[PDB]
Amino acid sequence: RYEAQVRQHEQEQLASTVISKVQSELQNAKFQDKVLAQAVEEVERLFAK
Amino acid sequence: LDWTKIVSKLGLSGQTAAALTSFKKRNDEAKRILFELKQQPSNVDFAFYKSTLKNTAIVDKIQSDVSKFTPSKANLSKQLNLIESFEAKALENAKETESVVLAELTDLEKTLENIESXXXXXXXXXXXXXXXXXXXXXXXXXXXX
Repeated sequence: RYEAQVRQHEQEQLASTVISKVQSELQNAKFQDKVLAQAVEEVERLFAK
Repeated sequence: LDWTKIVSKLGLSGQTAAALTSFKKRNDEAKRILFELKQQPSNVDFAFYKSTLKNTAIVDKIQSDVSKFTPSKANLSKQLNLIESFEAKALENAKETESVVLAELTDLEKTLENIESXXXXXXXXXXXXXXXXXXXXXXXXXXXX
């Protein structure tokens, strides 16, 4: 029970720090994320028509 | 295996009621303790305890010492108090009753044949057996009181 609680606390702490770093990177005006969103919408519409 | 013959195995005295009740209660509780408990040694789940322990080589050292040998609250057959008393009781209560049963059966068989047999030829002989039969009635009352 102590080994499972130590493993669950480390996984919950690592997931919270990774979620905060992903949200802080998108608010810093990421140029690669804006260009990838427009190219993904045009490739999905051509495959269904 | 006898409740029917074990409770009536004593004599007319009521002093054996305390000894018979203590032996019957200890025999019933001894069989229930062995049936309710498990008849196996120990599980010792060391497959999931060695990888989950905090300290290294902690669950592996305790599993090897518990599966070897340990001490128990047991005794030997050196203090055979009831074994020596069972052989001495047969020489004063069982062996002594054999001679009393042989004398009572021989006197009762001779008194039955003399009471039914005439009054001059086989009479004097019946009178001698009647004296022993009359004394047997007083001896039987003295053995019960």
